[PDB]
Amino acid sequence: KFSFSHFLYYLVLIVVIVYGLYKLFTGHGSDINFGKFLLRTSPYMWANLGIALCVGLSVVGAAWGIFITGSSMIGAGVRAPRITTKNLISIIFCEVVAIYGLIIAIVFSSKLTVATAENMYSKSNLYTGYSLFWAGITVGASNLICGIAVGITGATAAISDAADSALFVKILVIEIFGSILGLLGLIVGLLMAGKASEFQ
Amino acid sequence: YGIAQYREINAGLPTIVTFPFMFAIMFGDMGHGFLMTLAALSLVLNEKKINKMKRGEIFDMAFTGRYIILLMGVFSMYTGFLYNDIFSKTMTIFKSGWKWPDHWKKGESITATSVGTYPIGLDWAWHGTENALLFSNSYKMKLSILMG
Amino acid sequence: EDFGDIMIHQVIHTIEFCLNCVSHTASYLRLWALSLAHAQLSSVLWTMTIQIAFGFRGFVGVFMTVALFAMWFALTCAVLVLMEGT
Amino acid sequence: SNIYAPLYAPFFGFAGCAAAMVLSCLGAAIGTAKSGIGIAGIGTFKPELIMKSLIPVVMSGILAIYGLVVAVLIAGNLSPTEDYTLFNGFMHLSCGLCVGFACLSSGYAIGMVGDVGVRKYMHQPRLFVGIVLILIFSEVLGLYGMIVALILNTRGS
Amino acid sequence: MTELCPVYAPFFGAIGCASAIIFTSLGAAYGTAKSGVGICATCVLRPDLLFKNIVPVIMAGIIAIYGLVVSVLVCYSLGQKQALYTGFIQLGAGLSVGLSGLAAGFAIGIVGDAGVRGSSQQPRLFVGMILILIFAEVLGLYGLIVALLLNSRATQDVV
Amino acid sequence: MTELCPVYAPFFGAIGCASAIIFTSLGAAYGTAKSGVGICATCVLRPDLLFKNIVPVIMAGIIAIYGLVVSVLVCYSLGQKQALYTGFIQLGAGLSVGLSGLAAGFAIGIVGDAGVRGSSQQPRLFVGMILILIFAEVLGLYGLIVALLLNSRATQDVV
Amino acid sequence: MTELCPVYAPFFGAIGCASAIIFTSLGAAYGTAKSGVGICATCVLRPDLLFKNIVPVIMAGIIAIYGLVVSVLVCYSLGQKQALYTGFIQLGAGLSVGLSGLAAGFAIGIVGDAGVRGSSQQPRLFVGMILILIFAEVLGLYGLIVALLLNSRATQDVV
Amino acid sequence: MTELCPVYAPFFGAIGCASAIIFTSLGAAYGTAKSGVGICATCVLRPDLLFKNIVPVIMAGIIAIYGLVVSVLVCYSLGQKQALYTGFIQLGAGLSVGLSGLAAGFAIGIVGDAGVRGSSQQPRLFVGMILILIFAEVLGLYGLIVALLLNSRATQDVVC
Amino acid sequence: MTELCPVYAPFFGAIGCASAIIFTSLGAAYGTAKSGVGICATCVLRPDLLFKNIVPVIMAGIIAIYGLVVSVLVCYSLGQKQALYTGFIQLGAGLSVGLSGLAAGFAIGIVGDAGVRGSSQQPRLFVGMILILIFAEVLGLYGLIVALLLNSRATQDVV
Amino acid sequence: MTELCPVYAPFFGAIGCASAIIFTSLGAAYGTAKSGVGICATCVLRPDLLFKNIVPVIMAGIIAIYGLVVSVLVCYSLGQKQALYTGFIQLGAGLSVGLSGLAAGFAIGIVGDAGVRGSSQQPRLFVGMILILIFAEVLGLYGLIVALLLNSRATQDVV
Amino acid sequence: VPVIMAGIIAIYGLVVSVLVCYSLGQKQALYTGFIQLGAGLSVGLSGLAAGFAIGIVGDAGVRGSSQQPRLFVGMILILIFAEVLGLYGLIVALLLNSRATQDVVC
Amino acid sequence: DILSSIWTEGLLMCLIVSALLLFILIVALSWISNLDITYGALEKSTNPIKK
Amino acid sequence: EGVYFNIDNGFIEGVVRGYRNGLLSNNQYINLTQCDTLEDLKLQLSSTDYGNFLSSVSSESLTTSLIQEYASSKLYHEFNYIRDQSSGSTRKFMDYITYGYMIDNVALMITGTIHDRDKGEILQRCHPLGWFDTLPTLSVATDLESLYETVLVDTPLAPYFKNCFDTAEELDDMNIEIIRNKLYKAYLEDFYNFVTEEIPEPAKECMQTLLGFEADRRSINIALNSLQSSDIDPDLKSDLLPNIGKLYPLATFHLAQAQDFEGVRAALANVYEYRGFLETGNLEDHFYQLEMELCRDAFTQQFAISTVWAWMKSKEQEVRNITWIAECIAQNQRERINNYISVY
Repeated sequence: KFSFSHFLYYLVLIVVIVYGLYKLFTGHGSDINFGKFLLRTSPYMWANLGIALCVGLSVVGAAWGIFITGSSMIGAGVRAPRITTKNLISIIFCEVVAIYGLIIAIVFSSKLTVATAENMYSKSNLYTGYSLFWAGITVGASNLICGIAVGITGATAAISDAADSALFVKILVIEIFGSILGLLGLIVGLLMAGKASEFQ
Repeated sequence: YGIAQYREINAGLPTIVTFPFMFAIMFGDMGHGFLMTLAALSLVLNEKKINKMKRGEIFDMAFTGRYIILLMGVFSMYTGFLYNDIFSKTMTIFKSGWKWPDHWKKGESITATSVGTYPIGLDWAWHGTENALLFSNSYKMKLSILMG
Repeated sequence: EDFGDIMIHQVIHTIEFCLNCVSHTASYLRLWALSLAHAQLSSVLWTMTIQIAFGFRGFVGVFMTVALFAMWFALTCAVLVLMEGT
Repeated sequence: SNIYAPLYAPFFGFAGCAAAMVLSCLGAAIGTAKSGIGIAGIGTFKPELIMKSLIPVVMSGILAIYGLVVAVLIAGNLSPTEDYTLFNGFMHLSCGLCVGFACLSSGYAIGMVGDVGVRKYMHQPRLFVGIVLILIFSEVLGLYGMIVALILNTRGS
Repeated sequence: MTELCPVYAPFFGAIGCASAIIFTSLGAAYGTAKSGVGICATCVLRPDLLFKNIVPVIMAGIIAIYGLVVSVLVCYSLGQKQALYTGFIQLGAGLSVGLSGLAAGFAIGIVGDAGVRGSSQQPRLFVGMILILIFAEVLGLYGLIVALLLNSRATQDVV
Repeated sequence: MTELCPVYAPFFGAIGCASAIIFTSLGAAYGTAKSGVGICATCVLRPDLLFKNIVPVIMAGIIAIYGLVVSVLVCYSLGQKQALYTGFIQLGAGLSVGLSGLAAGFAIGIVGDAGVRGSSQQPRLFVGMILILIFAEVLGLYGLIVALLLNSRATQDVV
Repeated sequence: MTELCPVYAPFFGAIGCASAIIFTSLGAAYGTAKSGVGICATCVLRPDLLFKNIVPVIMAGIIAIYGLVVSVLVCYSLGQKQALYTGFIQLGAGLSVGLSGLAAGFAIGIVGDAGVRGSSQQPRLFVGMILILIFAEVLGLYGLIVALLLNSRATQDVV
Repeated sequence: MTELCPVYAPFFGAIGCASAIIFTSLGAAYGTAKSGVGICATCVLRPDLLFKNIVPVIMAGIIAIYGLVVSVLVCYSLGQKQALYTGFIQLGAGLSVGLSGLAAGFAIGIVGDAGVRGSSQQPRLFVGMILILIFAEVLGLYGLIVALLLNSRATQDVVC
Repeated sequence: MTELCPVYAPFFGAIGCASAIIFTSLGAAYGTAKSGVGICATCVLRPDLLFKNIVPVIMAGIIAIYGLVVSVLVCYSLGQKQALYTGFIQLGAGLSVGLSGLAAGFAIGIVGDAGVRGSSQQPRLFVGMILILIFAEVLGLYGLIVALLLNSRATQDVV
Repeated sequence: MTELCPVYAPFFGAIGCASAIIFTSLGAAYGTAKSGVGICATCVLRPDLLFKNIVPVIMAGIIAIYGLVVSVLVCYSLGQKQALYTGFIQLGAGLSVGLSGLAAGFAIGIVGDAGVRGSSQQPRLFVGMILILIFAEVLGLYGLIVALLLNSRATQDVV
Repeated sequence: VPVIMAGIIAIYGLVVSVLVCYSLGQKQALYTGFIQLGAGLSVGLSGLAAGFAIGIVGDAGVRGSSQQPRLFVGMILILIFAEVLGLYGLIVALLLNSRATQDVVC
Repeated sequence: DILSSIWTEGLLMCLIVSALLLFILIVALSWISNLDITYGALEKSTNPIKK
Repeated sequence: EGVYFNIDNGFIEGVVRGYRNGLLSNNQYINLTQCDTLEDLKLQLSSTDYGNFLSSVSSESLTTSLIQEYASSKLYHEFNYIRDQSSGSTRKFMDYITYGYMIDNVALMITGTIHDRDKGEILQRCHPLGWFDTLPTLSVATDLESLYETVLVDTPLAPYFKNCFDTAEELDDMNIEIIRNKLYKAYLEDFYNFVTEEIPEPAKECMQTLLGFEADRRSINIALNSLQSSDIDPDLKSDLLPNIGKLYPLATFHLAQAQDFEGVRAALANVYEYRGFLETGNLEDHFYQLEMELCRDAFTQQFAISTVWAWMKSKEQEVRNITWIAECIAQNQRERINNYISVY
């Protein structure tokens, strides 16, 4: 309404239902089906890029972490020089997630293998494609949302330290509690991945 | 628009001629031109006292160029004369000659060959279907460019 | 002798004239556009007035013809002339 | 293989697997992020109650374990060797949908409420007792989401 | 496998129960948050008021309880081999209750926002305050009754 | 099943029933919030009209319950073997009533706040507020009277 | 056409080869554009910053070199008669490094602006700014590693 | 038509041919205006230095040349019977240069304006900003080379 | 009809003709509108800038002519017998010219406003404004020339 | 029917004239309103010059007659047995004219807004006002030129 | 004058609606249906545009008179063009409707 | 046999990811277009005390 | 959520927070109070980040006026440096801060029509914050009517005119007071409107609440003091009062329509937040004490301009306390040592 984008969203949300009714009112209503489409696509399709998307999202979140922290770290360093060495641990806690993302891509590599001229559309490996792709998106999203929190906590800590040198150590807990998020994302992703053997 | 520099020719005669002919070729309905000229004649004949009487707010400029509308119209009637239009009507002043069968039912394209058109203006034969319009537009869009 | 502004001025004059010739050439179509517009509006007004007036009736149709005739003049003099000429 | 078990059954199992954790992680992230400023704000005016005000981050952390528990409860439950009935994928989708939103709501509430509570607890120590009570009242929502996910998963194991 | 028993019928049975808790949780969270902020505002000044203006928090939690009970109730009587006619009804009831709770939460939070501050100055308002809360949350039970009424008719005529 | 009774007819009935209540519920929440905030704010200064300025919430409850009345009067005309005609009319009734209740709720909410603001200055101003607000519940009356007629014509030849 | 080689394989190869440089262009442009304004703002008052701390803008293209090296080296291994299995991996390799470059470059640019603005009145700790800014410039190495991995995988199977 | 040479490949071919000019030209115009505002702002204050700070616009004006050369080089190979492989690559080739030029134009437009505006105080800032602007335009350069071998292999692997 | 000459092929030809002039007319209108306010604001102060501010207003007309010269040219190649190839080649030229003209109009208005801003303060700068204006015309024909290249070239080779 | 003339061919021609007139109407209305507001606001302190300040609106009116003439010209060639060619070219011309008129209307309104303010001080720049604003009718009329040029080809045989 | 002159666009719409209603059936050619569809909106939102134009200028015109008594004659000239514009939708639609009748096939 | 290849594509698998690609491109456009310029840094107002 | 904040305004937060950390608590103030001679006070100050730029600069000619001049100079330098590292939106916001200052600056310039006090000397004592280089007051006709349009075009304060054309040709005390009243009213109203629609979320509430508090204390001061040395009709009382006090929209009329001391006591005592015409020592001292509690609360967030807005006044209060001590030290009347507020 107030914005063109919201107008477009309303238009699409109404036209989709209009189309659904139109087909449903021709005596049809089952012509479009989830299963036929899901079977149509190549199972390789989604394992090809999820292996990329997961690491991409993880590295994006890591980048946001520095994006946030850096502007404050030296913005406070001007006040005093007794912070940088005691402050870099926050950004270390940032790039750990980069290694975490790297792990998933390096492991998923071996799973991908060219299969026979047929048999790829069987449940044997389509399951593998779905598993790999959705584990990848899971881990990437978890890393992104953890990087946001770690970056913002580092930003606030950088400016809080100048108030009291006896505050940095006592405020160190929050970013570790955040990084718990990245660790849990990694474990769930690895569990989701290991289940599927590989593409046949 | 602006004054000219010393010993720089002024476009008095161009204003006297071209602008009125332009306005005339803008539109040439016989009735409209004649009616517009009627007010011009009334104003010019009453100028005996209008010249002295107070000019109304809407009448100041009107009285200023009373002699211009006269030229406007006297050229408009001629410009429209070649168009043979009087409220979208024509009495077929001259004869051009056009070929038709003994009988014909409408809804069919009918071809008439030319043995000589009007010596002055366009013949009435272009009062028919869209063919007449799609010929007249092509004819007229060229003379405008040439005259310009 | 030579001075920058005059070369710049003559360069801009060259380009402006080289473009103005074609600009003027193009501008002349509005004449005919207005001519045909006037022709079409006159034709459509005639069609929507006279044909309506042609209703055949001598008991109430004459007054209808009178009213249509009056409004046809009202429009011809007012809106088919004033705006067009202006 | 079965008319009730098409070959795309794992899709709606893995939907729950992923959703059950992603949104809980997001809720925990927002909660901890807000609590970070809530704590750091009062540091210079009362650098003694930060320890006593670590409750909000601990409470927020419960969301992550809730999400992981619900997700892993179904992780490994499926298997490539069998195409479980599509209904058993609908149930997984419902599990993920329930938990991922209950956790998000709980995290949203606790974040700001604890933020303000700790912000103005610096004045007197007599607000702690109400702040904790309201925070637990908030976390009960995540508890509800967890229990409903468990009960629905037990059904049609 | 009949036109009244499509394989996609149990979708709704699994989803409608799931959706019910969603909107009740959202409304409860919003109301509780915007009541906690207000009580935190009013507490510091005129302290010694904790168990006097905390009622709206429980009032909001009532809607979460409503949602849990309805969701578990439908979870008792779901179906993998059922009729789509029951499937649609279950989702309809679930969305009805969830949306009603969502609507109630906005009022239960916003009105309490203004209510909490007035008590500190004028104590002739607390009883006048809770009236708005109660006459607003009658809406929640109004939704619940229709939800259960629809759920009742879902137990019959399953092919 | 047959063209006169497609298997998805109960969809329309269920969604119409849900709409017959939820849309009125949202309007009731909006109106109660808007009027309650103002009345609760002004009454702090001087409690003399608590038991006289309470009409807004009463009107909101009335409009809310009218939607419930229509929804229930539609609820006991439900089944599996009902023609899509029945679903059409059931959807029409709920759509007619819910949004009309929404409009009534918005009107009462936007009027009552300014009304209570103005009432304090002139204590003899309820004699105008009741008269002006009459139109909100009369709007609810128009919204409800038409709905039941859908049931009235719902049964002459189904399938 | 056939499972061994669907007719539309090279489309995805082309778009993937494009995507890498497509993303690195913007990734470098953002950082360079911010850093330029950061420099001209500060060097005006301290007009001897040209040789010492303008290394960030220099590194702006360093990461962008991926968009060239990976894009071409995957353009080394394309073709029409290619298997769909190897027909979409290259798109993954393409967008991965491109978006990694975007993410790295944005943060590098913001922190470079931070450092240049801070060093003016504090020509003391920029030794810190440089050694911190590098940590953001090593992420694209991961894009290089993964692109090499997938390109090698493609080289294993070339139909 | 045949599977390798259908009739709708020319759609992709034409879009790829005509897409390179668009975005590069848009970025060029954007940078031109966003920098010329700075020249206009500085001229009145400094009517002495008005022919020594036109580097930003001119450097921003080469991306258009790049987009035009790539466009016409692709275009001269335009015909009906082309393999679907022919139509696939060209769209990517055109859009790559288009958006790379847009990205370069944004950065050059803003940075040149900022630098020329700030240079009025200190003289030596000119040579300082020259390097950063030229590197910004070099960013645009880097797209064209990739487009080059893209075009070359659009036909070096001709099959059918 | 034959696959190479489908029925909907001239749709592209027809649409492109309109678009080619549309995407230039909008740009010219925006540029002239932007210049008009500035020139009107300035002329009153300095009473001599009318004549020496005519450049941008005529460049707008140049863009307008740029539209027609390409629009008319594509007309005579249209018909029901040409190939879909003809429609593709027509729309490519149309969009090229339209978008290039739009960019030119977007830049010209802003630069002209900036130049005329200082006109009343630098009577010397009666040619320096045209500097960028013409330098901003570097792209003013690239679309035109590429459109002419495409149209007159691909107007043959029906097969 | 035959591929040459499907059933819904005349739909496009029918919508074409409506769109052509309608876009021009919108543009003219916007321009005339936004100009007249300023003229009437300004003339209060300069009431003597009212009539010479009316030129902008009489100027803007021409777009409406352009739309009318093109619409009637298109309508004269409507029919259901026509060629699909003669269904698309009509809308092409119509939308071209409409969008050109809209652009001209915005430009004229924007220029006229400030023109009257400029003339509010002295009467000399009447010529300046007209000169600056008299470059929009060419834009508005180029659409008419191309429309009449296109629709001329429409008359050719459908076969 | 402003409100009454704004009203007549309603009459414009009413006449168009009545003329369209005169000639509604079920066996008519879809061609006629498309024609009526076009005419309806063409008149409708043209009138909408005219109303939008007149509304913004009515308020400006009214206040001007408070100080300039003889700006009354001036402002009516401006407001006429709004209805002049509005009439074009009606004139095109009446002839479009007339055309929709003769050329029929079923 | 085949999907509905008239109302929607039959070979739709090649355009689903183009939507995501354009989504990323447009998000980048929005993020880039809002970049600050810092006018105030280079500009000031001279004063006997501030300057 | 505040995540987007640190995309262009990180160092703004860093520098403002560092300067806030530079605030001197009461512990330093008590030591400074014990000093008796000007040299003792200056050397005690030199041991703080607040000093090192005031002492060791003069020739031991330290006076209270010179103390105030030098102390405020460094705050102005800090503000101008942050201006030197500003941002787009931040720059477009700083003009609002400076509006309340050149309001009074141009009021002084208008007053200096018949006295002709030079611009430079006015700047030596007035607020330089409001100064804009394009202010040629004492170079053309300084007549307020003639200079009206010159000022209207010089700085875009035209929209802040509430029918300022008439009754703007007096050059009298009533005119100069009412112009300032109207200017403050319009400026605060427009600022409140701006922040309520264009500002990040965390500032939305703090800015509006603090503006309401300041507008309330400003509105009361024109009603309490309207019965101290002059009188005016209630119509102008309502006119000069802000349209919305942002804390009470009903008691403003109660103040306006009343003309006696106790016709306004209830209007202020009803809110039960500030005592009615009581707890009054130095009225502005109590205003500062009440306002600084909120200003400190504003220093708790890290993602809003509230930090900058509160620190502007924090440094001014630092200068206020410095002047409060210097007045009693230099003039040698030890009665203001306990009259200072420090909550940082």
